[PDB]
Amino acid sequence: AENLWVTVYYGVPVWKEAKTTLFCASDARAYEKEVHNVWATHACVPTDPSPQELVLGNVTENFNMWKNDMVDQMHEDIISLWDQSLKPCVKLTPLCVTLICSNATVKNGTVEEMKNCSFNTTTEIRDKEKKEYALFYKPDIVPLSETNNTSEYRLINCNTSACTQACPKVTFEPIPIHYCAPAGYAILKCNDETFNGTGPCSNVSTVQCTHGIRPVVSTQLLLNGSLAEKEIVIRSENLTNNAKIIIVHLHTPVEIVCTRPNNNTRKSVRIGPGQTFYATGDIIGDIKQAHCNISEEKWNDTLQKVGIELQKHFPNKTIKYNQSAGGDMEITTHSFNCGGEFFYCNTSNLFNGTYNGTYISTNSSANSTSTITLQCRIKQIINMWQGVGRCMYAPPIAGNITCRSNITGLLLTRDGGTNSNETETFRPAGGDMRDNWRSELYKYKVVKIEPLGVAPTRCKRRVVGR
Amino acid sequence: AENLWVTVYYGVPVWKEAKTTLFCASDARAYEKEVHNVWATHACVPTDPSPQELVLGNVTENFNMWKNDMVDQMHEDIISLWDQSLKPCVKLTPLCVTLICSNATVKNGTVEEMKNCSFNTTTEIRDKEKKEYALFYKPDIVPLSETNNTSEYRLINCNTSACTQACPKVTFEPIPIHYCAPAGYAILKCNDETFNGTGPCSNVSTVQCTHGIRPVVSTQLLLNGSLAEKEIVIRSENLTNNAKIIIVHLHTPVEIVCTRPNNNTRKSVRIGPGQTFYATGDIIGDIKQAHCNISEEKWNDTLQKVGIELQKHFPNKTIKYNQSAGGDMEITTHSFNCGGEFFYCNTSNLFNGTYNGTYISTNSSANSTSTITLQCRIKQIINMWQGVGRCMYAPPIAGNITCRSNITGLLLTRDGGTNSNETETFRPAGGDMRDNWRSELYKYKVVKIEPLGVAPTRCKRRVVGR
Amino acid sequence: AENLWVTVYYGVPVWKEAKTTLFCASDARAYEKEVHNVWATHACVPTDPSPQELVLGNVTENFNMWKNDMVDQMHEDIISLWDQSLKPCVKLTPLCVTLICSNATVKNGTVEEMKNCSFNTTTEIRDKEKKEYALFYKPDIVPLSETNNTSEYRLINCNTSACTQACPKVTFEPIPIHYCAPAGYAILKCNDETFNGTGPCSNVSTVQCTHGIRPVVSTQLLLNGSLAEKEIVIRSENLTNNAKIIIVHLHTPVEIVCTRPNNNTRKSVRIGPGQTFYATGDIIGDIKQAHCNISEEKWNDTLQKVGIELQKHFPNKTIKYNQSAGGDMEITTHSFNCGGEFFYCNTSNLFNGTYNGTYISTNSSANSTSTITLQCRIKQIINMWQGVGRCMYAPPIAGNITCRSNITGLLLTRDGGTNSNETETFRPAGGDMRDNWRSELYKYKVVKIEPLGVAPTRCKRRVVGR
Amino acid sequence: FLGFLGAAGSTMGAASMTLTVQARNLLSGLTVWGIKQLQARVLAVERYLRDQQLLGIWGCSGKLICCTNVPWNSSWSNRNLSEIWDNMTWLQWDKEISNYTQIIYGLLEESQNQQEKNEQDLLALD
Amino acid sequence: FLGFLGAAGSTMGAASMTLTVQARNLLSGLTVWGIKQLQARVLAVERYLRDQQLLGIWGCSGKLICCTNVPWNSSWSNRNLSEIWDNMTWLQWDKEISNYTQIIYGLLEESQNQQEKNEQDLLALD
Amino acid sequence: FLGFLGAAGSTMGAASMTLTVQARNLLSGLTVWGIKQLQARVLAVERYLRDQQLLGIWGCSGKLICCTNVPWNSSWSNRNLSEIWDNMTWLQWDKEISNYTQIIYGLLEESQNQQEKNEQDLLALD
Ligand SMILES: *[C@@H]1O[C@H](CO)[C@@H](O[C@@H]2O[C@H](CO)[C@@H](O[C@@H]3O[C@H](CO[C@H]4O[C@H](CO)[C@@H](O)[C@H](O)[C@@H]4O)[C@@H](O)[C@H](O[C@H]4O[C@H](CO)[C@@H](O)[C@H](O)[C@@H]4O)[C@@H]3O)[C@H](O)[C@H]2NC(C)=O)[C@H](O)[C@H]1NC(C)=O
Ligand SMILES: *[C@@H]1O[C@H](CO)[C@@H](O[C@@H]2O[C@H](CO)[C@@H](O[C@@H]3O[C@H](CO)[C@@H](O)[C@H](O)[C@@H]3O)[C@H](O)[C@H]2NC(C)=O)[C@H](O)[C@H]1NC(C)=O
Ligand SMILES: *[C@@H]1O[C@H](CO)[C@@H](O[C@@H]2O[C@H](CO)[C@@H](O[C@@H]3O[C@H](CO)[C@@H](O)[C@H](O)[C@@H]3O)[C@H](O)[C@H]2NC(C)=O)[C@H](O)[C@H]1NC(C)=O
Ligand SMILES: *[C@@H]1O[C@H](CO)[C@@H](O[C@@H]2O[C@H](CO)[C@@H](O[C@@H]3O[C@H](CO)[C@@H](O)[C@H](O)[C@@H]3O)[C@H](O)[C@H]2NC(C)=O)[C@H](O)[C@H]1NC(C)=O
Ligand SMILES: *[C@@H]1O[C@H](CO)[C@@H](O[C@@H]2O[C@H](CO)[C@@H](O[C@@H]3O[C@H](CO)[C@@H](O)[C@H](O)[C@@H]3O)[C@H](O)[C@H]2NC(C)=O)[C@H](O)[C@H]1NC(C)=O
Ligand SMILES: *[C@@H]1O[C@H](CO)[C@@H](O[C@@H]2O[C@H](CO)[C@@H](O[C@@H]3O[C@H](CO)[C@@H](O)[C@H](O)[C@@H]3O)[C@H](O)[C@H]2NC(C)=O)[C@H](O)[C@H]1NC(C)=O
Ligand SMILES: *[C@@H]1O[C@H](CO)[C@@H](O)[C@H](O)[C@H]1NC(C)=O
Repeated sequence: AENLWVTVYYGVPVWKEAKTTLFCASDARAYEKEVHNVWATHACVPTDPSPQELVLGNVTENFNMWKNDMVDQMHEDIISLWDQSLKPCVKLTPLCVTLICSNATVKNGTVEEMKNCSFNTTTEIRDKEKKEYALFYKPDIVPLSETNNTSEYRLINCNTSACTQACPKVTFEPIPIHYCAPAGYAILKCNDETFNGTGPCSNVSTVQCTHGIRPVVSTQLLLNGSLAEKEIVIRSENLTNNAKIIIVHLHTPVEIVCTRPNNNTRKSVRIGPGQTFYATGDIIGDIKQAHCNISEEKWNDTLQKVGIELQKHFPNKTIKYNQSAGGDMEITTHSFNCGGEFFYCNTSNLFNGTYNGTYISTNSSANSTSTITLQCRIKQIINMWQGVGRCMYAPPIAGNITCRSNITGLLLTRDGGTNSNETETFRPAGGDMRDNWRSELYKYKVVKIEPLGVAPTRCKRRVVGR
Repeated sequence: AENLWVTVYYGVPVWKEAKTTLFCASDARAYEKEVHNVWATHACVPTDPSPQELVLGNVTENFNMWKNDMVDQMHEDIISLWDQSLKPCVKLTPLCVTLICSNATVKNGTVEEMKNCSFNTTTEIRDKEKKEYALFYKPDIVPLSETNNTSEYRLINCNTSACTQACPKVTFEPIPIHYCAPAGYAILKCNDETFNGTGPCSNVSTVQCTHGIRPVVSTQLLLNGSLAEKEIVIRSENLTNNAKIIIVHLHTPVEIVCTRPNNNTRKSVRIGPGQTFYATGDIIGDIKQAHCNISEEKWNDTLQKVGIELQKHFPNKTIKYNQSAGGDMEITTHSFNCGGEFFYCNTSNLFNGTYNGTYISTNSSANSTSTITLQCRIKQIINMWQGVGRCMYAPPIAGNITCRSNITGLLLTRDGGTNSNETETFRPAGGDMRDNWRSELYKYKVVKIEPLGVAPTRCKRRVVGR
Repeated sequence: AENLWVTVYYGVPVWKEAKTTLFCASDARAYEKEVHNVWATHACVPTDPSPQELVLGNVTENFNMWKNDMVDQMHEDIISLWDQSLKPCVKLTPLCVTLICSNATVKNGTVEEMKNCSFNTTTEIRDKEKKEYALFYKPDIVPLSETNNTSEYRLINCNTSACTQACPKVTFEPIPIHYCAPAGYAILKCNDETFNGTGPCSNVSTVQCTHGIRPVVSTQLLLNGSLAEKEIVIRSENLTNNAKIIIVHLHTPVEIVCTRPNNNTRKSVRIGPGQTFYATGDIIGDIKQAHCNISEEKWNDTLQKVGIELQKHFPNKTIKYNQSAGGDMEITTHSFNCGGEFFYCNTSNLFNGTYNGTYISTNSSANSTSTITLQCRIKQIINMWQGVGRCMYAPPIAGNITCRSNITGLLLTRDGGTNSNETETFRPAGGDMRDNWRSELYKYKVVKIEPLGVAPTRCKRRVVGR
Repeated sequence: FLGFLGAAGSTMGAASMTLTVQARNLLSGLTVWGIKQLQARVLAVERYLRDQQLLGIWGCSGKLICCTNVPWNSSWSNRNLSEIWDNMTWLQWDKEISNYTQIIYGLLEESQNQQEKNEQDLLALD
Repeated sequence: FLGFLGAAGSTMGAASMTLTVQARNLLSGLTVWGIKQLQARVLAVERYLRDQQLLGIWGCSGKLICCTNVPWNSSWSNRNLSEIWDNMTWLQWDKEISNYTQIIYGLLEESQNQQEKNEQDLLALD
Repeated sequence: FLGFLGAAGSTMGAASMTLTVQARNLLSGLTVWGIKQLQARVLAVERYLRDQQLLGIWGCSGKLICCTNVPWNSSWSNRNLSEIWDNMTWLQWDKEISNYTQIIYGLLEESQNQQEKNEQDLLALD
C-alpha cells in the first residue's frame, strides 16, 4: 500500500499509576452547623458528588492496597485537621496546681476507677484565688511526684507537656467523606471482589469519586464500614508471616451496644480571664461501671466462620482466639468514642471460649443467646494519635451517655509461633488508624492520564496546502 | 433567499448577575508612612487607580442597594483586617489586678468624669512588683464583686475576655479605598439623579473602580460620606414599614466640631518583661466636659427640608424629630473616633421641637447664631463592631485633641403607631455600618461577562475546502 | 529588490533586566534530617542543580554588583527564614528572674569571662517553684536594676524583649544555596572572568542556576566563600570615597582554626510544662581561653599583594593596615557561627605591622612562622540581624568545640583622610550581611525574556487563499 | 481603547465591529490576602481556557467570527435577519435565544465539527 | 459524561470516535488548605498548556486528530496495521510505541514541521 | 540542546531558525513559602497567554512565524534589509523597532486583521 505515517491524537485513552494530593469532598449539609468538624472540617468542599462509575470491561491490571499511599495521605489529613481543631482552645496549664484528694462520696458509696481532688485557681483577677474540687478517673490523676502524702496528686501529663480542653462547639462526628481527584487524574475502583489485597484485579471501573468513608477511630475492631457481601474476607500484606497485621472483613454487620451507667453533673469552673474548665461534679443515682454488649452465638459463630477462612489460608490446624497479650489499656482493650467520652473495654474476656476455628462446626449452628458483657474503663486525658499530634483533655458530658455501633471487621495478628504443631492462636491487635484506612480504601487507586499518543496510519500524507 | 446558519461570535457584549471577591485598590503614598497601615494596607494594592468611566446610553437595568452583596463584602473585609491588624500587639492580661480607686483631685477641683486608681504589676523581673497609678474615665472601671471597701474596683472586661492595646503605629485614619474588579467581571454605576435605591436606572456607566470610600464608623450621624446629588433623598428597603430604617443624605453638608480640651498627660508602666504600655497620667487643670458643637441655623434649616421630603411620602401630616429610644450609650450616642481617641456624644439635646416640615419654611432665613452643644462621654475599653470583634484598648493621645467633620446623612425610624392623626414622629436609629456602606454603595453593582453568543447569518457555510 | 512587509516572529532571543522573586533551590539531602533547617528548611526546593552553562558569544552588557536586588532578596529571605525558623522554639520569658551570683569555681579557680548564679523556677506544679543554679558567659548578665547587692544580676535583654532558646533540629548548618529563575526569566552569568563588578561584561552565559552560596554572616573576614578568579581582586562602589565599603576577594585561600579549648558539660531545668532549658553545667577542668589562629607570613604576604594593588588605585601612598575605628566589641571584633558558640575575636592584634602597602615588596620572602592567636569572647544571647529579628539564646554544647575555615576575603575601609602625603591607613569593616552577599553575587544579573517581535521582509503578502 | 462594553446597547451589527476590544479585556491584571488575589486569577485563567477549548471543539479556533455548516430552526427564532441584526442588542438576543443553549452546543460538537473531522479524516485517508 | 477513558477496553479504531468528550475533562473545578487546593488546579493548567504548545510545534494545533508527513521506521514496529487499529487497545499500544518517544518527537518538531515552516517562510517571501 | 538564548549574538536571519528550542523553555519550573512559588508561576502562565491572545488577534495563532498583509513605513525604518537580517541581532533590532510598539500592533489588530476578517466574513456571506 504505502509507508505508514506518524499521526498525532489528543485525548487518547492511556494512563500510568502515580502519587498525588487529592480533594476532601464532603456532603454539603455539614458546614451549615459544623464549622470545625474535628475530621472533615468546613475546609472540605461542600459537594455531595454524583457517584458515577463505568466498569470498563477488557481492562487488565494488578492492585495492591498496602501500597495505596492514600492510606498515608488520609493519616496526614486526619492529623493535620486534628491540630487545626484544637488551636483556638484553652490549656490545662493554670490548673496544674498541687491536688488534695479524697473520694467520689455519692449515694453512700464511691467510684473506684475515680478520685475526688481539691485545688485552687485565680478568678478573672490575678491577685485573687479561691478553692474548688472535682472528680477524675485514676488514669487522669497520678499520685504526686513525691511520696509525702497519700492524698496528694497531680495532672498525669503536666510534668511533660501542656494539653488543651477542646472548645465545646468543635464537633467530633466521624461524618461520611468523599475523596475525588483533580483534572488529569482519575480514580479506579477494583470492582473485582475476591481481590485478596494484592493481585490482578480482572474487573476495574473508572469513578470520579469514592463512597462516603467515615473516619471512625478504633484500636482492634473495624466499625461502620467495609461490609464484604462476598465473604468474611481475611487479608494481610502477607498472611504467611505473623509479623504482619491481619484485616478481617465481616460478611454482615454485627451490632455492639455500650453504656456509661454512671450519670455525671458537669462541674464548670471559671479559670483566668474568662475561660471555663469542665469537670466531674455530683452523680445522679445511676452509678455503675461502663460496659458493652454482643450476643454469644453472634460472636462465636462469626469467629467459627473466620476459622473457616483461616483454615483456607492455612492448612487445617487448630487456630484458637485469645486476648491481646500486653501493653497499656490503649492497646489491650478495645477503645472507642461513645459520641462523647472515651471507652476502654474487656475484649480480653471477649477473645475466649474457642476450639479449632473451623471445627467449631462441631456446633456449626444454634439458637440465639444472651449478651457477652464487657466492662470498660473511661478516662479524659489522651495522647491521641499514639503520641502523634497535640495531646488533649476531653471535656466531660453530663447526663445519659450510652451508644451503639456495628462491628464490620477486625484487626488481628496470629500469636507468637511455638513449635505450632497442628496448633496456633490469634489475638486482637493495636495497629494504626492506617489499618482502618487500608480496610476502607483497598478498592481505590489513583492514576495519571496521559492524553497524548502517536500511531502509524495511512493518512497518505498532509501534503502542503491539503 | 436561504435559511440561516449557526455562527459563533466570540467576544459578544453581554452580562449576568453574579457575586465575587474584589481588589482593594488604594492610595499609593500611605504605604510609605507606617509599617502596617490600617487601611490602604500592606495587604491591599497601591494600584492608585485612574477614574475610568464610560457612559453607555440606550441600555438600562435594575440596581438594588439592599440586596447588593458588597455591603457585606466590605463588612467582612473591615472586621477581617481588624483582628489581624491587632493580633501581635500588647495584652492587658497582667494588668488585671484589684484596683484601689480614689478621686481625681486636681488644682482646686476634680476630674469628675474619671477616677484616679492605684494598682501593681510585675516588673520585668517576674519575682518583683511595685505600686503604680493612673486616671481612667469611669465607664471602664467597675466596683469589685463586693465593696468590702468602696475603693475596691476592676476593669470591666476580665470576667469575659482579654483585651489588647493598639500598637501606636496603627493610626485609625480611614484613608480612601477604591473597590475594583478582576477580569471577566465589570462594575456598573447608576449615574442617575433621584434614583431611589431600587428599580431600573435610566442611565448607566461602566467603571473599572469606585469613587474612594472613607470607611468611617459611626452610630447615628454619617461623617465625611459623599455629597449627595441635587435634593434630599429618602432610601429604605421599605418606605411604608416604620420598623425598617430610613437613611437620608443631606444635599448640602453641615459642619460639626469637637474637642476634649482637657490637657491629658501620657504615662507608662513596664507591665512585665517584653511589652510597653500607656495610660492617662496627670491633667493640667482647666477641666471641661468633653463636647461637640453644631450651629442651630444650618441644622434646623436642614431638618426643615428633610421634613418636607418626608411629607412627599407622608401627605399633609406633621412630622417631628425626637430623642433616642434609649438603652445602652452604645446606641443612644453619636459615637465616633478621631486621632484614635474615642467619643460618645449625646443626641437628646439635638432632636427636638419640630413644627410641621412645610410650616418650618416659616424659619428658612436669619442672621447667624451660637452652636447647640452635645455632651460627650469617654471610654477606652471598646467592643468595636456594635459589640462584636475583639476587646480593644485605646491609648490616650497627648493633650489637645481638636477635630472636625461634615455631616452628610442620618439614620432614622418613624416611631410606633399612636392615633397618628395628622401626625408622625421620628428618632435616630440603632443602625449598622452596613447601612453606612449602603449610603455610598447604592449606586453600584457587579456582573460577570459570558462572551459567547450563537447566532444566525446567511454565511454560505464552511464546506470542505471553504 | 522588493517591497517590505510586517512579519511577526515569536520566541525571538531578546530580554530586559527586571526585579522578581526567585527559587530557594538547594541540595535535597538535609530535608530528610532537618525540619526547619536554619537555611534551606525541609520546605525549600530539592533541586541539587545541573549546571547547564553556555556562553552565547558576541554578547556584551553592563553588570552592576551593587544594584542587583538579589542582594536584597537574599537579605530579606535569610532574615525572614531566621525568625520563621525560631518561632517553634523555647520562650525564655519565665526564666527572666533575680539572679544571685558567685564564682564559676572550675578547677578550684575561675573561668574569668564566666560566672555562676542561683535562682528559682516553676516546676510543672504552678504553686511549686524551687531553687537551682547555672553557669553563664558574663557579658549577657547585667548587675540588677539597683546595685544594692553586688551578687544580684539579671539577663541583659529582660527589660527590652523576650528571647528564644533554639531547638536542636534548627541546625546552623551552612549547606549550599542556589538561586534559579521562573520561565520567562533567565540568569546571565559574567564570564568576562577577572571582571571587577561594574561596567560591561564582554563574555556572558546563560545559566539556569547559580553556584552554591554559603550564608554565614562573617563580620569582617569572608569565610568558606568564593575565591577570586585569578587576581586577589578589590571591588568597591567608589574606591576614591573612603566612606564606602571595600571588598577584597583572595585568589589563594588562607586557612584558620577556631576553638573553645575548654570542656563544657550540659545542664537542664524543667521550667513548667514542656520547656526544658539548657544551661552550661560544669566545665571539665582547664582555664584556657577561646581563640582562633593565622600565620604572619600568609597574612602579611596577602596584605602586601593587596597593598601593591591598593596603592595602584591610591598612587604609592604608604598604606598601613590598622585596628578598629572603635565602638562595641559586638561590632568591632570578628564574629563567626561555628557550633553556634558565637565567637568575638581580637581583630585588634591582627591588622597591624605594616610598612608601605606596596614597598613591603622589599620584604616579600621569609621562612615559615607560627600562628598569631586571637583570643575571643564567647556569649549566649544575640540580637542576630545587627539590630532586627528575635532575640536568640544559643544553647551551650558539651565537649570539644573546635573548627576550621578558609579565609576567602576581607571587608575594609580606608581610614579618615589626613594630608595623606605619601601615607594612608586602612581598617577592618562590618556594615551588612549584604556585604557578604555582594562578595558572591557580583557575577549574576536577571533578565526577563520578551519573545514577540516584528520585522520588514519581502513577504509579498499572506494574500487571501495564501 | 474604543470602550470596553462601549457598544453593548447598540445593534448586533455595531457590536460585531468591537469584538477584539472586549476579548482582550477578559484576561489581564504578616497576611494571606494573596490567597484571595491568586484565587481570582486562577478562576479567570481557568474560565478562559474552558472556552478556548470549546472553540477547539467546534473547530472555531484562531478566529473571532466563525462560520459552520449547521442550519437554523424557526423554533430557535422566526424573527428574520434584520429583526435581529439591525433591530437589537446582544444583551437582548441572548435572553431571546437562551432556549437552545446546550442544544446548539452539542449539535455542533459532534454533529458539526466531529462530523467535519470524520469527513476530513476520510479525506486525509485519501 | 462518558467517563474518563470510556473506551479504554476498546480498539484504537473505536477509541478515535470518543476523543472530544475525554478531552473536555482534562480541565475542571483559618486554614492553609487553600494552597493545596490551588496547587492542584495550577498543576492541571500547566499540563494542558504544555500539550497545546507541543501540538502547535508539530503543526498540529486545533485538530484532535492530526495527520503529519513523517513516514514510519520499521524499527518502531512492522506489525500489520489492523493489529494496531482493529484489534489492540491503546492501553496495549502505548507500551510498544513508548520506545520511540523523543525519537519521533524531535523529528516532528524540526526536520518535519520547522522545515515545513522554513519552506512556508520562503514560499511567503515567494 | 542548542541552549536557551543560544543564538542572541547572531544575525536575526541566522537566529530565526532556532525558534522551537526557545519556545519550549517559555513555560516550566508549617510554611508560607508556597506563596512565593504560586505567585511566581501564576505570573508566568498569564504572561504567556497574553501573547498567545495577541497572536490570535492578528490571525497568527499556533505558528512561530506569521506573515501579515501590511507594507512598511520609512518612519518605522529606512535602512537596507541586509542590515536587519544579515547583520544585526534581534537584541539590536529591538532597539529600533521599539518605537512602533503599539503603533504597528493596533494596526495589526484592526486596520489589518479585523479588515481581513471583515473581508473574510463578507466572502463567507458571499
Ligand atoms: C568552613 O568549612 C568547614 C569544612 O571545610 C566547616 O567545618 C566543619 O563544620 C562541620 C559542621 O558544619 C563540623 O561537623 C561536626 O563534626 C563533629 C565531629 O564529627 C566527626 O567525628 C564524629 C565522631 O566524633 C563522626 O561521627 C563524624 O562522622 C565526623 O567524622 C560532630 O560531632 C558534629 O555533630 C553534631 O552535628 C551533626 C550535624 O553536622 C549532628 O548530626 C550531630 O547530632 C551533632 O549535633 C558535627 O557533625 C566539622 O567537624 C567541621 N570540620 C572542621 C575540620 O572544622 C566550617 O564549619 C565552615 N566554617 C564556616 C565559617 O562556614
Ligand atoms: C483484659 O485482659 C486482662 C488480662 O486477663 C485483664 O486483667 C486481669 O488479668 C489477670 C491475668 O494477669 C486475670 O487473671 C487472674 O484473675 C484472678 C481473679 O481471682 C486473680 O486472682 C489473678 O491474680 C489474676 O488477676 C484477671 O482475671 C484479669 N481481670 C479482668 C477483670 O479481666 C483486663 O482487666 C481485661 N480488660 C478489661 C478492660 O477488663
Ligand atoms: C438625653 O437627655 C436627657 C433629658 O435631658 C438626659 O437625662 C435625663 O432624662 C430624664 C428623663 O428621661 C430626666 O428626668 C428625671 O430627672 C430627675 C431629676 O431629679 C430624676 O430623678 C429622674 O430619674 C429622671 O432622670 C433628667 O432630668 C435628665 N437629666 C438631665 C441632666 O438632663 C440624658 O443625659 C441625655 N442623654 C445622654 C446620653 O446623656
Ligand atoms: C427650628 O427652630 C424653631 C424655634 O426657633 C422651631 O419652632 C417651633 O415653632 C412652633 C410654632 O411655629 C412651636 O409650636 C408651639 O408648641 C407648643 C408645645 O406643643 C404649643 O403649646 C404651642 O401652642 C405651639 O404649637 C414650637 O414649639 C417651636 N419649637 C421650638 C423648639 O421653639 C422649629 O420647629 C425648629 N425646626 C425643627 C427642625 O424642629
Ligand atoms: C580590639 O581592640 C581594642 C582597642 O585597642 C582592645 O582593647 C584595648 O584597647 C587599648 C586602647 O584603648 C589598647 O592599648 C593600651 O594597651 C596597654 C597594654 O599595656 C595598656 O597599658 C593601655 O591602658 C591600653 O589598654 C589595648 O592594647 C587593647 N587590648 C587588647 C587586648 O587588644 C580589645 O581588647 C581588642 N579585642 C580583643 C577581643 O582583645
Ligand atoms: C610584613 O613583615 C615585615 C617584617 O617581617 C614588615 O617589615 C617592615 O619593613 C620596613 C623596611 O622595609 C620597616 O621600616 C623601617 O622601620 C624602622 C623602625 O621603625 C624605621 O626607623 C625605618 O625608617 C623604616 O621605616 C618596618 O618597620 C617593618 N615593619 C615591621 C613591623 O617589622 C612589614 O611591614 C609587614 N607587612 C605587613 C602587611 O604587615
Ligand atoms: C527608536 O529607534 C531608534 C533607531 O534605531 C533608536 O535609537 C531608539 O532608541 C528607539 N526609541 C524608542 C523610544 O523606541
